[PDB]
Amino acid sequence: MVHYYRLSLKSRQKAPKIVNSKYNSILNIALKNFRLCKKHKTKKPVQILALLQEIIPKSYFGTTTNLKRFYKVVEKILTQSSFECIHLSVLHKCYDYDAIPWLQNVEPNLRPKLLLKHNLFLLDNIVKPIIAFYYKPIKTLNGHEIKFIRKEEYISFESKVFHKLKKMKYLVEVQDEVKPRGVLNIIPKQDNFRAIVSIFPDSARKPFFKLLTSKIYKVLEEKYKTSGSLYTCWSEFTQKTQGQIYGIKVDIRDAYGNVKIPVLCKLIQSIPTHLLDSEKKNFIVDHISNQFVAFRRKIYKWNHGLLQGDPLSGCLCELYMAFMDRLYFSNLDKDAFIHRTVDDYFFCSPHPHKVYDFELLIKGVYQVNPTKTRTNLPTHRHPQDEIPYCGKIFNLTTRQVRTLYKLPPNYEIRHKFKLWNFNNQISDDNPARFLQKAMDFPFICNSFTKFEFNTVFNDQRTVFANFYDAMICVAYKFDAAMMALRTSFLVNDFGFIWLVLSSTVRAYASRAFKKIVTYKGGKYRKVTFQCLKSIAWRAFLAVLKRRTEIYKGLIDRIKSREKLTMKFHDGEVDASYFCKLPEKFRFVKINRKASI
Repeated sequence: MVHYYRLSLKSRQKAPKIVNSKYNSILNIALKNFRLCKKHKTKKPVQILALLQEIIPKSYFGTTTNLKRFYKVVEKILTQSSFECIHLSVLHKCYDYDAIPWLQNVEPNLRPKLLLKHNLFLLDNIVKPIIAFYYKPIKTLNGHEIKFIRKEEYISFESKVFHKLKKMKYLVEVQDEVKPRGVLNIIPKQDNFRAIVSIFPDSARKPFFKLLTSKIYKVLEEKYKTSGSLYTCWSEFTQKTQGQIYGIKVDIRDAYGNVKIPVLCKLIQSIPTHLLDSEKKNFIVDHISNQFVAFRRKIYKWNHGLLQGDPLSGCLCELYMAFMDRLYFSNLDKDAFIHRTVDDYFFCSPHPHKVYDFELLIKGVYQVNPTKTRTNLPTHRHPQDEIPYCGKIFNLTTRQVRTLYKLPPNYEIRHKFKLWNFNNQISDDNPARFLQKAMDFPFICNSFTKFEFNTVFNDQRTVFANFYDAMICVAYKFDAAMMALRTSFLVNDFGFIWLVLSSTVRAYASRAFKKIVTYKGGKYRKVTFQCLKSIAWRAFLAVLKRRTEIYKGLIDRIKSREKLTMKFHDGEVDASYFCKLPEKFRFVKINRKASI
């Protein structure tokens, strides 16, 4: 049942001194070389590819061609996404066996098994450990993007934050060890940091926290008013408002960290006895006051509110923020639009003066980031007409809502997708299953919602813009899968591709159509299946064109076989939007290349 090898450094093993009977002595050299390399200190930057080619002797591969096949794998590891694997077969298929010296004393038929066994050793014992020796893998959280940071630079950074947390008050040591219940970890954030904790695991059993936190969500949804659906809120607000809407988004700085510990305590116990009472009274209380964590052989106390990582912090923060909502947000025009999350508040009104008051009020209540604040008030130096909130872009004048796409400069789009599932592995001879699975719906879940396809507040042309943007992603995923088919599945005959592409276009056009009909409103004019199909195809062209070499025949096929021209029903449409890669998608990296 095992076709995959994982690329994660986590699978790495502690290299022995020498190999046993099972392996060829050739490996002992590479192990010596790995030891030598680590012992050597240079003021000159390390390239792993180059280093390995000194560590693993060429005689292990026999020929340049064999060596290059192995280092494609190493190059993938060096550029990996979370969860990514390759096929185990790539570690033996296509190798020049007659040219590998140490395999010459072994009959052809059982050579591939040995190479597999030996390649795996080098990968697990040398390739992965060398990377983790010089680099610290960091999950950037922007999709499955792994960033490799120089281990020396990380420790430098990690200490700078440690000495600062200590200097302030957030971290205070307590004498003895052997009572952590959690290990503190500093995570590099863009321009900043984030202090989280790992479990152990098996603290008190999570069935104990899960049924515990479940009763707390009840307390929130019973004793506090329901905020309601974001969609319903925006729908009802825009329809009753006829004048120029004004609005503000405010980002809350460290909502977890700026929790008043003593105040939340009073609340937890104050909740009705028939919901928690004595049983879990002090249980939660002391757990918030006694935040015990381990670091570098020492144990520290956390007193900066709820620590991110605790399986209860999430719900307790929600419970806390709800309380501060009643406490300090009591005025507020009830006709106004108000929506908030764990981190964000979003407030709108046709009366501009109530927006100013909200900005001033919010800053009195919470700690915010005026850098991450978005508003249309003619007061600010840079009044934004479109404010982003919960993965959507709200335009206050037009009332249109588009999906927000989060793609930094030089972001490698393949990091956004999960093509490999270790608990559901696909064999190397089944590329069609892999491509089809890749085109399944669940991944672009949040581009195919009420927000995108409604014609209540959204114009028909907005819906098309949303659908087109969504299909650009599907297409980028299709391209990422296509790259995996040639490099892991090692496909030669790509004939099956065309029908999978055609079905995908159909399927997505069909879902678009259904969603449009479901959420039909007064702004609807006429949407045909044919038109959506054309928009979908255009989005595939836009992405495909980035590799006019590899996708040459496929592009011609689309252009000669498919309807690419559509009729619009809004003279206000921007038809040019459908001609090309939208500028938010036009600069994402689609070429993999080792950088460390």
